[PDB]
Amino acid sequence: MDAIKKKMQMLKLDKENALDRAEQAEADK
Amino acid sequence: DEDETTALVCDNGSGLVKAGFAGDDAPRAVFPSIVGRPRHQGVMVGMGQKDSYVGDEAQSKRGILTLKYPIEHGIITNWDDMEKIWHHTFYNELRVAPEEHPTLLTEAPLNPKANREKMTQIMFETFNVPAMYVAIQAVLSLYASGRTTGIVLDSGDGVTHNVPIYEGYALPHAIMRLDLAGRDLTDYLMKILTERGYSFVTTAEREIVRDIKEKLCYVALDFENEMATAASSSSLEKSYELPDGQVITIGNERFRCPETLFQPSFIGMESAGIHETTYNSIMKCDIDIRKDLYANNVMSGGTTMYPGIADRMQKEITALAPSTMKIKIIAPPERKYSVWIGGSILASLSTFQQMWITKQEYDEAGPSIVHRKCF
Amino acid sequence: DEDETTALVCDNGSGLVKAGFAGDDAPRAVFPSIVGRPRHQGVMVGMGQKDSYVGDEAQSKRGILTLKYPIEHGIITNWDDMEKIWHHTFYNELRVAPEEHPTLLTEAPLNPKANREKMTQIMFETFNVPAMYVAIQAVLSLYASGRTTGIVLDSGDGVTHNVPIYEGYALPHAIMRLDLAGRDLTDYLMKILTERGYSFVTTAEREIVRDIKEKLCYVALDFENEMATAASSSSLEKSYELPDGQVITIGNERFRCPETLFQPSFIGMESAGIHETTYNSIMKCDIDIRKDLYANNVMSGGTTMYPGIADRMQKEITALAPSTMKIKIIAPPERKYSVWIGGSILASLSTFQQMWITKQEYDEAGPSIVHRKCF
Amino acid sequence: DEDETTALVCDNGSGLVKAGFAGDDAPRAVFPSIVGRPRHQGVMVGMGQKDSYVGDEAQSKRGILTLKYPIEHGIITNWDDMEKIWHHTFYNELRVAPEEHPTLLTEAPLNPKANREKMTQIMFETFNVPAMYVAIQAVLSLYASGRTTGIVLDSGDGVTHNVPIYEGYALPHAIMRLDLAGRDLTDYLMKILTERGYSFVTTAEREIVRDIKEKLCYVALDFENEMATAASSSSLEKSYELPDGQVITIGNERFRCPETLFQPSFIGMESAGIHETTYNSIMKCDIDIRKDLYANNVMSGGTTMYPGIADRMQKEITALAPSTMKIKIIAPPERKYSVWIGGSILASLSTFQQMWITKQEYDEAGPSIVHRKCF
Amino acid sequence: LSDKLKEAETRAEFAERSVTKLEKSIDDLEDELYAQKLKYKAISEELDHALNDMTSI
Amino acid sequence: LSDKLKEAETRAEFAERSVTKLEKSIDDLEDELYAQKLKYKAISEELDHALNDMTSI
Repeated sequence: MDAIKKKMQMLKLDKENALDRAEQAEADK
Repeated sequence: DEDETTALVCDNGSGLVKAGFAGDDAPRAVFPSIVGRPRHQGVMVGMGQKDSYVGDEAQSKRGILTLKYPIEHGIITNWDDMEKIWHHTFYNELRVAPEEHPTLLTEAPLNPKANREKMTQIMFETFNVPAMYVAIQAVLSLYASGRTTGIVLDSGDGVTHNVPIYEGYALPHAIMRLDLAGRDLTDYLMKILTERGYSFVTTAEREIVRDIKEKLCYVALDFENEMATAASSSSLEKSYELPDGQVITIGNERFRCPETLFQPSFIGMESAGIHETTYNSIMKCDIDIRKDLYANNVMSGGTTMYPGIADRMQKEITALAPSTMKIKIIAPPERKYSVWIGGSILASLSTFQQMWITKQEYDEAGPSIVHRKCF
Repeated sequence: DEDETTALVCDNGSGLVKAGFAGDDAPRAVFPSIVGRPRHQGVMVGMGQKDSYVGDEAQSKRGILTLKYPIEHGIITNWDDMEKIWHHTFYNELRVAPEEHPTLLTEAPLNPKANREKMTQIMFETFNVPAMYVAIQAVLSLYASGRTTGIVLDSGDGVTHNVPIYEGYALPHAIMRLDLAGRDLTDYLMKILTERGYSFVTTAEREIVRDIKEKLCYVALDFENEMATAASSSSLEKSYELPDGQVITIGNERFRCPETLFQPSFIGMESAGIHETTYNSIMKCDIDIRKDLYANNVMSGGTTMYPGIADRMQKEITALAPSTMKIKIIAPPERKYSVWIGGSILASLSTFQQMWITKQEYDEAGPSIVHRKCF
Repeated sequence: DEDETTALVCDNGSGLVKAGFAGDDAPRAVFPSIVGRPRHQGVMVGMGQKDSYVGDEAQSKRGILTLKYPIEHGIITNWDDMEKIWHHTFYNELRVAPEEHPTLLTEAPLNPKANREKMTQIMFETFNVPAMYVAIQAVLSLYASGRTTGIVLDSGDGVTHNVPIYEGYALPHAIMRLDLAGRDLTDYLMKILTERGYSFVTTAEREIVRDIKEKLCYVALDFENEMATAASSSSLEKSYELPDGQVITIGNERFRCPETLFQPSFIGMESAGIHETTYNSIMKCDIDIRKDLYANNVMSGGTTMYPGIADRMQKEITALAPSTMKIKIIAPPERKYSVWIGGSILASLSTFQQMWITKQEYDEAGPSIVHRKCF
Repeated sequence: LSDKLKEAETRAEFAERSVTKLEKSIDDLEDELYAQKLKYKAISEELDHALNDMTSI
Repeated sequence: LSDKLKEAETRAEFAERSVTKLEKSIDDLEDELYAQKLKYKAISEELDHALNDMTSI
C-alpha cells in the first residue's frame, strides 16, 4: 500500500500538526 | 565518464557502501562492504579464480567464500580490503577515478581518529586523489533532512551516535555514543531463529539472516501487545524463502529482534534503549535548546525504516519528556541513504570549497592533517 | 530398587546417556543413545528376535542391525526412540519407575525450544513423572567443578556450545555456538582411514572408528611438529585391533582428527576452532568479567579426554589473550562425568526444590512451561 | 596415430581401460582390465600359446583361461597386470612409447593413496615416462560435461564416490563414498538367474552375465509398477543368446539387477542407493552452493547407460530435493567415456603444463611424491 | 530392420529432441510458475503485512 | 539390427512416451500453471487495481 504509506505519513503529520496547533492555540491562554 | 571535476561522495560503513557524485540526490550505486576469499582447495585447472572477490562479486561467488567486512562498527581496520572496495566502487560502478576528482568520506562525531587518518592516507597515497574531506555523519544527516537544529539518530549497521546539534553547532557533551546497532540485530536474530529450530552460524547463514531481517522485521508501537499476539497465533507469522529452497516461518522473532533497539538487554547490553539516549541528549542541553531539539528528533541510517520505529521512539520520548512542549520524530523516505545525500550537499556547497585538504598540504604534513583540517 | 524418592539424573546426548540417582557421585546406567533394528531376512523360526534393540542390546546384537541415534547435534529428532532408551534405562538398569522420581534432563543454552518442551512432554505423558526439570549443562559442569564462574566447554558428540557463566548468572550474549563436535571428528577419521586403505561406512564400521578415535587419538601441544615426525616414521604409529582379529595401523591421522578442533576447515567448517570460540566467550563479556573467566576455563563433556587437550587449550587461549593475565584450565579426572555430577548436585539441592515443574503446572500450561520455569 | 609429443591419457577401472592421445574427444584404444591365464594341460606342440593373455587377447582365447582383473573397488591390487595392460595398450594398439610422452592417470579424491603411488611408479619405472600427473575423476567428468560446477556420480564397475565440485573447488567433506558398483550388480544378476535355472559361476559364465547385464538391463522408472507387469507377463522378457546357441530369457530380473542402485540391500549393503548418496553429497555442501549443484547433478562413468536411469534418477533426487529451486540431472553422451574425455581436456590445457611431476622430481623423491604434487 | 531402425531412431531421436525441448519447456514453465507463485505470494503477503502494520490510515 | 530396433523401438516408445508424458505433464503443468498464471496476476492485479481505489478515501 504505497498510496497509504505516503497518505499515512501525510495525515499523521497533518493531524499531529493540526492537533499541536489546537492544543497550543488554547494552551497559550 | 563525468564531464566535470565533481567531488566523489562515499559512505563506507560496516554494512553498505553508498556512492555517487556530488550534486546528485542519491548514490548511483549501493553494495555491501565485503571482500570475500575462498575457503576451499581448487581441483580443476584453468578455472580463473580470484584470490579475493569484492562487493557483489563476493556475494555472487559466496558459496565457497568466507566474507569479511573491513569496517568494524564504524572504523576502518582492514584498509587493504577497503582499497579494493573503493577501487571497485569508483572504477567498476561510478566509472570515475579519484585522481581526477576530490573525495568526501564520512564518520560519526566520536569515531576514533584513526579512521579519519587512515581514510585520508589511502585516498591520497594509493588513489592519488587531488583532495580529501572527512565529513561528520551527523552533519550530513541533518543536511539531507533539512535541519540546522535537531538530534541525529543514525541507528545503522555500525553504531548509534545520538548527537544534538543547535543552529549548526555541536553540543558534544550530550552525545550518547551507543554500542547498539543493525549488525547486532543480525546476530541476535540468528540466535532466536536457532531457538525456533533453524540454526544459523556461518557467513552464508548470516547473509540469509540479514535478508530475513531486512524483509520481515519491524518493531511495532506496542511491543508487549504485539508479543502477546505473535506468541499466541499464526496470524502474525511470516514466512521466508531461503536460497536453497528451505522455508522458515518466523513469529515474534520478527519484532523481538528489532525490539533490542528499545530493550538492549536482549543482547546483554547495559542500555536503556535508543529512545532514552535521544531523551537524555536533549535533557543535557540548555532549556532554550531543548524546545527545538525535542520537536526535531531526526532519523538517518538503517533500522529507522522499521514499521513502528518513529512512532515507538516518539511515544517513549514523549512519555519521558515534559508536557506543553511538543515532541516529534522526523523520518523522511530518504532513509538509510540520507547521509550519502548529505555528503552530496556538503561536497557541493560553495562554503565548503575551502575545507578540502589538498594533495600538497597532505604530503607536507602526512595523514594526521585530517585531524586539523576537517573539523 | 532405590530407598528414597530422589530425582534421577539423565544426561542424554547425541552420543551416550549417563543416568543415575540424584545425591550420588556417579551414573549407574550408562548406555549409548542407540536404537538398533535388524536389516536381514530371517531363516530360522522360534529365535526370539526383537523389532528393536536398545542401548547395550543394540550394540551386543549389532552384527545384523542398523544402528541409529535418536539425538543429533544436541536435540531429540526421534522421541519414540528416546522413550525406548528411557524405558530400558529407567526400569531395567536403574530399576526405577519415574512415577516417584522427578528426573533431571540436560540441554545446551541455545538448544531449540522444541527439544526442551518435547522432553518435558514425554516424561509427563508417557512416564507419568510427578515433576520435571531440564538443566543447563554449563550449570551442572560448574557445580561439579566447585565453581560459579567460568567458560564451559561442553565439547561432546553433538555441539560445542562455548557458554560463559559469572557469579551464577548466564552471559548469553557471549555464547558462541559451534557446529563442530565429536561426531564430526569420527567422520573425518573414517575419511582419512579410507586414504590409508581402510574404508569405514557401515554401522559396524562406524562404531569401530568411534572406538578407534577414543582409544588412539590425541592433540598434543604442536601439530606441525607432531605431523612432521608422524608422517615420516613408524615410531609415532599405533595399532588398533578390529573385532575380527585383523588390525589397522594409524599414523598422523591419530592427531589430524582432533586437530579439527583447532582446524575446523578439515571437515569443511567455517570456523577458527574451539580456542577462538572459548576466547570470544571470555572476550565478549564485560572487562571486569573477563579476568575471572580467563582464570576459569572449564573442560566438560566428551573430547576433553584427548591427551594434551587441557594444556593445548590453555596455550591456544593464552596466545589470543592479553599478556600479564592468567589463563587457567580446570580439567579434573571427573572430566565428562561432570555434567552428571552437577545434575545430582542440582536435583538434590534444597534451594532448588521449588524449581521442579510439578504434574499440575504441566497440564495447566502444557510442555512449553519448561521454557518459563527452569531458568 | 600421433604426430606430436602430446600427453597420453588413460582411465583405469575394475571394468575397462580407455586410452588415447591428449587433444582428441575419444580414446583410440579400449581394452578390458583383464589378464587371462590357461587352466589346462597342453597336449599338442608347436601351437604357440601364451603364458598370459591381455585385454582383447584374454577375452578372445577365454574358453580355457581364467580371467582376473587388477583393480578392486577403485584401487590397483596387481601392479604387474596393470603394467601388461598399459604395455599392450600403449605399444601394440596406440603404437606409442610413453618414454617420449607425459602421461595422465585418474582416480576419485578418496581413492586410497596407494593407488596414486602405484600409477606414478609404474609409468616412471617400467615405461620411463618423462612426466606424470594423477587427476581427479570428478574433475575430468566435469570437463567432459562442460561444467565447473556439479556433482559427479561415478557409478562405475568398482566403486561409486559421488564427488561434489563448486567453481572448480573440492568440497571433500561432502564426498559420500558408496560400496555399490557395476561388478556387484553383475553378482546380483548371477544369483537371480540361478533362481531361473541358469547357473553362472565359472569365468566364461561370469563374462556372459556381465554381457547380459550391459545389453538387457534397465533401471525402471517405477520399480513396483514395472515389476507388477514384468512378473505377470512374458511380453516383457528379453531373450539373450548364449555363446553356445542356447538362450536365456530374463523378465523382472532385467530391472531387479540395476534396481540394486536404488536398493543396495539386494546385495547386503547398508545403503539406500546412488540417489541417496547424490542427495547426501549435496546436502552437506554449503547452503549457497546447493542451488548450483542441484541444477547440475552429473552422471559419469558407466551403469548410466540404463535407458531407465535418466528418469529414475531425476525423479528420486527431485523427491528429496528443495522446492522453488530447479532440480536437474545432466546425463551427457560423454558417458562411460567422460573421464577419458575430461583427461584429454585437462592434459591438453596450456594451464596444465606446469602441473606435471617430472622424471627428475620423481626419482629424487620416489612415488610418494604424487601425494604432494597432484592434489 | 535398418529402415525400421532409422525410423525407430528417428522416433527415438525425434522424441529425444522433442523431449529435450519439453524438458526445457518444463524448466521454463517451472521458473514461470515460481514467478507466478513468488509474485503472488509476495503480493498477497506484502499486502497482508502492509495492511496489518499500516492500519492507522 | 533386431536388437538395435528393439532398443530403438523401445526407446522410440520410451522417448515418445516421455514426449507424450511430458507433453501431458506440461499441459497438465501449463494448464494448471496458467490457472495460477491467469489468476495470480489477475487476483494480485485486481487487488492492485482495487488498491488504487481502496486507498481513495
